Amino acid sequence: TDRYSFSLTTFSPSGKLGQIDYALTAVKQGVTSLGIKATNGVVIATEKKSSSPLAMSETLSKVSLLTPDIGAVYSGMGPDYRVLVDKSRKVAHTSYKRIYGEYPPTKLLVSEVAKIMQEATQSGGVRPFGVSLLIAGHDEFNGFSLYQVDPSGSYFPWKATAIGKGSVAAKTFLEKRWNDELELEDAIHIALLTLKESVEGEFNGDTIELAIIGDENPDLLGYTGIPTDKGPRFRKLTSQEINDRLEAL
Amino acid sequence: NNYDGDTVTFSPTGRLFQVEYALEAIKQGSVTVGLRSNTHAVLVALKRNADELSSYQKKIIKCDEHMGLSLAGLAPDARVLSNYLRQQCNYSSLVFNRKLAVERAGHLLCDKAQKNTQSYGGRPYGVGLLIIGYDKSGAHLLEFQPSGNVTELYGTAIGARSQGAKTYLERTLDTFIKIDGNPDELIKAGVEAISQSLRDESLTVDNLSIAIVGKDTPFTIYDGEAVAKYI
Amino acid sequence: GSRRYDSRTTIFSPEGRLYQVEYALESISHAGTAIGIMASDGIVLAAERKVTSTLLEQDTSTEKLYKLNDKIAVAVAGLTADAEILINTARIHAQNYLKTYNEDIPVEILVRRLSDIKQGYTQHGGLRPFGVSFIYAGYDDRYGYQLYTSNPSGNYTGWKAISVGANTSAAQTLLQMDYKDDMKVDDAIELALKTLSKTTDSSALTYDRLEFATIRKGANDGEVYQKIFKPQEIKDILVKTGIT
Amino acid sequence: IGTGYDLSNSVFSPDGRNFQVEYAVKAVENGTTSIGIKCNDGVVFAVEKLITSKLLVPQKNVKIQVVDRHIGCVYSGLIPDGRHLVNRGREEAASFKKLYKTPIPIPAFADRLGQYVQAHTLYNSVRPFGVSTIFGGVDKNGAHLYMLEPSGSYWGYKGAATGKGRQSAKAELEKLVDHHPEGLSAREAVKQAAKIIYLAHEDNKEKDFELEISWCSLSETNGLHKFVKGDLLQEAIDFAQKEIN
Amino acid sequence: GYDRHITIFSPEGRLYQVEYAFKATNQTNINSLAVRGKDCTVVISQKKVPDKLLDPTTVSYIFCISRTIGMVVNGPIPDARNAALRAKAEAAEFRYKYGYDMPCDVLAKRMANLSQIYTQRAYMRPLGVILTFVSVDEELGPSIYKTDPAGYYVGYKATATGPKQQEITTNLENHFKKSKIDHINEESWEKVVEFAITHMIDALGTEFSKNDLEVGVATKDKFFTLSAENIEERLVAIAEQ
Amino acid sequence: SDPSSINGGIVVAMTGKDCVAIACDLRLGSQSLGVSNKFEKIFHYGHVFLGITGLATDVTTLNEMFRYKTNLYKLKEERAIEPETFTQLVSSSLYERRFGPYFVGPVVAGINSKSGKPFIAGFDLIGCIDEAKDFIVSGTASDQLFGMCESLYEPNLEPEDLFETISQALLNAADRDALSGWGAVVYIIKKDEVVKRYLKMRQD
Amino acid sequence: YDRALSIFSPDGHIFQVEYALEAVKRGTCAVGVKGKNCVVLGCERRSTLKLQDTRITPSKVSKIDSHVVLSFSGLNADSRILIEKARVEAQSHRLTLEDPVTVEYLTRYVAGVQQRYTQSGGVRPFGVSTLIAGFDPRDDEPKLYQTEPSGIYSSWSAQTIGRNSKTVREFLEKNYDRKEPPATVEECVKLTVRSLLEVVQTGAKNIEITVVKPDSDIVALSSEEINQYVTQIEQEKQEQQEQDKKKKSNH
Amino acid sequence: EYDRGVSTFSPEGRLFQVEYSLEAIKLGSTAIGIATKEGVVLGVEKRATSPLLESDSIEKIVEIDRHIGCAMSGLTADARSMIEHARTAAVTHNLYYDEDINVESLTQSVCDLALRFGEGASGEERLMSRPFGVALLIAGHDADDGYQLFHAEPSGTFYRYNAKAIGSGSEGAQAELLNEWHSSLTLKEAELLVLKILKQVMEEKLDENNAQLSCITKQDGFKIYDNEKTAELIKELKEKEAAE
Repeated sequence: TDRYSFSLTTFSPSGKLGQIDYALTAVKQGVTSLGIKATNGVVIATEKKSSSPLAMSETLSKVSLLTPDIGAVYSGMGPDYRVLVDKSRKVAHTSYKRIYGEYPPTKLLVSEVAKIMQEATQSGGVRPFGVSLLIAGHDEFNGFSLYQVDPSGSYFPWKATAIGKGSVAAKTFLEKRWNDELELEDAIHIALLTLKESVEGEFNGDTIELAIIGDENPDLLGYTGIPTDKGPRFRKLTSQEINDRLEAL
Repeated sequence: NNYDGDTVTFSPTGRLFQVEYALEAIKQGSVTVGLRSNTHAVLVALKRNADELSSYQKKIIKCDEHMGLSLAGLAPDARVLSNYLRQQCNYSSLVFNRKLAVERAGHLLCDKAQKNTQSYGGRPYGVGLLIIGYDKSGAHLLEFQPSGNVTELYGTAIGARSQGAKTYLERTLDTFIKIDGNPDELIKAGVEAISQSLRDESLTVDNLSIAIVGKDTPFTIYDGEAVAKYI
Repeated sequence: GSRRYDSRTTIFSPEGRLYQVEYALESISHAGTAIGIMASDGIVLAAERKVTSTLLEQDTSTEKLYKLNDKIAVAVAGLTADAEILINTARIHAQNYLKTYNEDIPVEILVRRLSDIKQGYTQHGGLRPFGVSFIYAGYDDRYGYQLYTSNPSGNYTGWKAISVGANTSAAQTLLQMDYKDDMKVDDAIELALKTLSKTTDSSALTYDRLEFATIRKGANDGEVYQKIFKPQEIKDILVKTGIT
Repeated sequence: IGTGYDLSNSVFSPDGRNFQVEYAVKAVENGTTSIGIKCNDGVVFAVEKLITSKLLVPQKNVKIQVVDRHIGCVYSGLIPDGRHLVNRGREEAASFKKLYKTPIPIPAFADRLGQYVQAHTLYNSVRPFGVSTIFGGVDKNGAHLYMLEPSGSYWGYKGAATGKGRQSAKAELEKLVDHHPEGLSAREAVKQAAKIIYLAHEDNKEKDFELEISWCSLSETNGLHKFVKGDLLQEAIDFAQKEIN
Repeated sequence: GYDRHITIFSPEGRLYQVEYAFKATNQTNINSLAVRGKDCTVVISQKKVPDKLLDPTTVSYIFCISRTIGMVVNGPIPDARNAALRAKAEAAEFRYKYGYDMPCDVLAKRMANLSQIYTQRAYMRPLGVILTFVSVDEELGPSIYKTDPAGYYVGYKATATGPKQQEITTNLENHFKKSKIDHINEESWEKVVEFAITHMIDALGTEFSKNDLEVGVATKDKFFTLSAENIEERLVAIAEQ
Repeated sequence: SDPSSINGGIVVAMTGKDCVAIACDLRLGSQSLGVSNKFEKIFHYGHVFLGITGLATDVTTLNEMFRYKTNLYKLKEERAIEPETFTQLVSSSLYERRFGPYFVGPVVAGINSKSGKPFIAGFDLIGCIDEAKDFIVSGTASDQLFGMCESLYEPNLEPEDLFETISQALLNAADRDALSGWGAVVYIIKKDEVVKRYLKMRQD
Repeated sequence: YDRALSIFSPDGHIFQVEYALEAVKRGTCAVGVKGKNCVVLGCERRSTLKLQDTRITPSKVSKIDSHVVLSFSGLNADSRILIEKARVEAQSHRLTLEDPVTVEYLTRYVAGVQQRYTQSGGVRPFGVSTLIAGFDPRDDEPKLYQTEPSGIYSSWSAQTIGRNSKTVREFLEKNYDRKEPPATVEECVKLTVRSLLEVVQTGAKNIEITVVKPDSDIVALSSEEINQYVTQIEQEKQEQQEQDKKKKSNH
Repeated sequence: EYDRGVSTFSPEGRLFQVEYSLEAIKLGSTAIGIATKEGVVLGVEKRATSPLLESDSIEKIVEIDRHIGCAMSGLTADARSMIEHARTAAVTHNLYYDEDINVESLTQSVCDLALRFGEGASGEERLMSRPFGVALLIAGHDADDGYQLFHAEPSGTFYRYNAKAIGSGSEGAQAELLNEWHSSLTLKEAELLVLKILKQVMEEKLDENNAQLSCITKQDGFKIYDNEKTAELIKELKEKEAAE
């Protein structure tokens, strides 16, 4: 069985933990992903890639819904993203939703996912997660809000940011295109456009996944007749929709 | 290299080296010779003291009123097994009204030794026991290896310089089985046998320890003035 | 085997010294400055962030000032991830003491408790230590203001003015030179920005790399109010002391 | 690159092979030879049991132990470790018989022991098995026969062998299904189980041996695992002596 | 120092150990080819019998998991029986607690997590097997989900596995590039098996016998494997092609 | 006897337009004997007001329980908790000890800072959220309270109409009940300003 | 975690004990001298570190009982953990077996805390050496003991542990009589101050003096007391020098 | 050789850690023991390291119970854990059968505790991580065999000795014993016989502030002798060697 009860994340002699740095290496191999926080939405975009063209990417989720207000997008390992999306869903409901009756604020859920990162540097027999997530979301008290969770286990709030293999180019392009006021239609127009200087394969709506956490929908709620509840502010855009807006760049 | 300090790792020559090293624990122990017939089994043990003022180390351990074990390995390791044999002897009597069979008692023994040779931090027991006993199948002599392998024998020996005793018994094999109803002689043929393992160690009233089991005798250990009529 | 692969983080060296403890303090010098100055009317806590960017939001980042309880705040130096685990343990430990004795936790008690958890990992279990060092700004009725630094080893020693994190040597000596016991919070603010101006690892002492907070006795009704300043009030006070 | 790949067994060497588990096969080679003929009627096991000296007692020691009441399990390699794999399935079968109230199928049993021997190759805290077992019997799905490598791999078989004389045994069973294309009863098959052990004692012609033969057959013992003994056995021995002369 | 012997990250950000699992899924040397029909899903595999003594019936690599979901395994047969066992246990467990039969989508995710967890603890060896799960869903149509030793999975139009799989993948690629549809069109399932065998005869450069094949088909609500007698019948229909 | 009538206690709560008011008595008895005429049953975490009736000791236990939970809410998310969010936490804490529960009956009363709506809610022993926009009454003179409160009350009241109604409602049940009365405190909770007004009333 | 981190060595030691003894050397020195009616435990407080508020700071001497005090040298993070277990056992003794602890029980207990950790895995021994002194209750004889990282204890009539231990102890051997201790409490303080001013020197900030008397009197002397006594020893020292100087000329 | 485990071997084939423990017996200070038919004398060098030392708080003779004594040499903190069990065992037996425990049965029970090293093995709990490094001379008197004196090893094996020494000067001590021991010693000649051997293997002066005697006689149970009586006895050794 088990017979490991000692960490394999250890400090180096000149300081700095060796393992949390290596794990951050595996992230910059992966795909390029971005998130731009506007005044009325957050838009996130990522690029979809497959083993082969016989593999579908329409049955693979590189954007996930954690709660009806807070979505996720990654650059890094697919497998690590999978488990870390599920454990977040489970802790979102069990360590706040039952007790407080509503879904967690964006900040509050971010804070929780950061301790899971922490327990894979700390505790024996485990190695760190190898994804950096952007967790974009909306809560009633921080407005719209963008965070970047990393393998280190620390998070930083952003105004717009990039992670992946194109990260350095992306953020130099994003510096010049972030404006104080950004409308939701303008925000989509920067995010597709940034991702396009970080694509060298196919460019189609079936290879570019885009999701808005715009403003609310009373048409994906599944019911009507309670005016308290206003549906998902998260709304992933199908391939066709994204594709119209590629022809309008 | 590190195949030799890990009990969980093979060994490109197909061994484990730890059980082997553990088999060398028996060679540095003292000598004992067992021989059995169809009505009586005998253990004839050479005790061995450290210096002149030291006592002599008991080498026949009473396991029951009809079962006895004798060590020839290392003494501390033998104290874990002696209890274990006693425990399964009282459990067999208690539950099933059965004076625990000798042959089945070997099979229990195997699996206690095996499960620590499979497991890390564990070790094979360094002791190797010769186990006598009298059940309804008659008398038996078992040789228990540190391997956990048990074998059934007309007479054998283990310890230091054990090979010479095996020879005395390989010859005299067809004499003592046809001795039956005369424990006196059965005891006499093992005295001559352990005398071939000496090297000027002699046998006195403080060195010799014999224990027998019968169809008309329980378990008895002779020592002191009771082995002085069999020098 | 599993014995092979064990690091052994909880052994003494031949010198008598704990490898992981020496390294933990070493890595906290990569992390940003943190300063605390204890006045005789409050405590000023002022810290320079370990990272800044031009795309980063600089107005809700918290990686230096965190409230453990109502009347006790920390300044952070180490990795923030490490600090976040202990910060929710301290917040609990404080909140428990209030629960059972119906009085708010003394500063001495809460600080010895944090050091004991840290000590524990270097003492037993084979787990890395947390590389964090806190300066505690805190108030109690018992001795009034107390300033304290604890280290990853798990020992606390009182201070009048102290610095942990980046350029430790530079800040501490300068602090001794300007220290008087006649300072009040107005003065204590001014010296804390002035020492940071000398340790600054950038072009000038800019608002967007500062977190800044105080605990004041000039606050109303004869009771401590902890004020964690916004960056729009830091930008205001940065003109007041005349640096910019 | 690196150094090792033989210190632990939940490493994988780069080739795509294991170690330790790859080395454990050499351990089973040091054993004696043991055969199984799957007959139409049942199965007939036989095992070469070495007699080192005349110090040991003949026909009093066994490498054929019963599991359940209708399954022979007969093994080669390191004998205490092989007895631990037999011990394990006595536990397993008794639980199944409690739970589902039927004699445990041979195909069920084959899955069960397989998972356990696989299971020790997935941790570094325990040692890989260094024995191979050849087991089978008669249940109601017909006669079946299996060999289980210490690798955790098992297959169907209609003839098996393992140990030193696995080259001559494997080849002489090839001859045995090619003599008889419509198969043979278990009563005759006692006599071939003796012949090919004596031929696999020419790999051990520095030693002398006592032959144990056992059978589980539907209609010679009513589907129940027993030992072959007495007058029927002495006839199998005589056939085998003539065959090697 | 050690990092190619346990499951911690290397300087490069890669897990060499996880990389060896993909070079250990080819030791069987067996090729498989799996295609989606209109209402049927077909998987064909090679099956070899090394000796006389071995019986082919038992030699298998197509293991029935649910009662609708089969799983075709490339790579070593210990890691195949363990992977079959867990997957099977889960399939039952889902029925018990949510009261319908397991979606393939979810068993592919489910096993992906468990695969991952073995690369995420140091002691536990990950399983060197590529599992291809074939089904006909009742909500999600005909599907193929393929897991692999990382604990990744993705859906497929069609897929192939084994060592000689490069050749096979390209043949498959041409058929759907030419057609411009994501699945084979034909309602009778008998013929989707036929199409499949031809594409394997051309790709591997060989004709076949009934014993060299072992063919599994999932129709609606059931999984079966075809007997070897029936497989000869599939082989005659290639002379009618 | 009854585990929630062995020291008595009552809480009344009413809404008005743009205001709420809550009020409790100050009686702690041990059965027949009066021990104290100055034990509170209302507490305040932030600008939310939680009145707790029922067994003596569980009023106090439960006050320090929510004192613990309110601190951690405020610290993480950097605001005072809202009335509506809090009501859900009052429900869960009762339900966790589903068997052998806390033998209380709290009343949540606030005015939301994010919408400006009066909002009130109630609980039994096990705790079922009882919506209202009228008033919620709880305790051992609650049978009397439910009749008395309804009769005077006109849907919506001014901030100081509301002081005259909820004061009379509380007095008249409390002097027809034996385990209630004995000095009482009435609160008027406006937007940002709470006044605590003790009441002159019958001590006998 | 159960791995052996204490492994018998072929030198006939344990490397983790010898190394911890070394951990102790690096400490700041504590000196223990016992009178006939007092114990006096003084400790070195570093004077490198400056703007060190000491109103709130933990003393290098910690009272366990109202009459049994402990001081410590070596690692100062580890020291508080032993103090924590020792405080709890003292009040358990009062609870179940009655009566306040003896000096001898408390010492014997502390010896058992480090001893246990010496032969348990998954830990390493503490690197703290203790001087435990105080009076037994219903007696008025000074008791001064030292425990060491091994988990062994010995009583002494003066002792020193920590840095520069050899230089002090060498002094204490030659300025004390074990048959007749210092006559009074004052003489006993003046001898501990004289020892600290050897190795430690550097002002009078470093010197702390705790005096425990029988009948549960722990008093700790403030800076003004220390200073009176420091001045007398510096003058006396100067005066001697001068009278040696006259004698040399004379010869 | 191999010390990368505690249940590691050794092509020799013996416990390697146990082999290392026996050599930590020769760093103790000598304990001598003479068993006769009038009683058993246990004498010990206490050792004086300083004349600041209080030497009488250092004891190497300890009472287990009224008719059994023990002498330890080696690491006396290890002897704390083992002497503790002895005290508990002997008392347990006097509850459970209300009778004297055999010296043999007592000795034997203590061998079982030492063999409990390990990382986890056997049908029992290994609760140490390294073996004891202390040897015992369990003396005593039981009503079966009379006076008996046993040597309990850190191996876990016990031999009954007429006379044994353990310690630094063990080796040279035992040489004198082979010739000078006989069964016609009187009790008070045994006391002088201990101090004769103790003076020879002494690394200091022979005196009464670094030597202690103890007896077990039936007539007064186990009594550990006063320092005044030890002085008289040290000088009476000194009279009979000058009658030469």
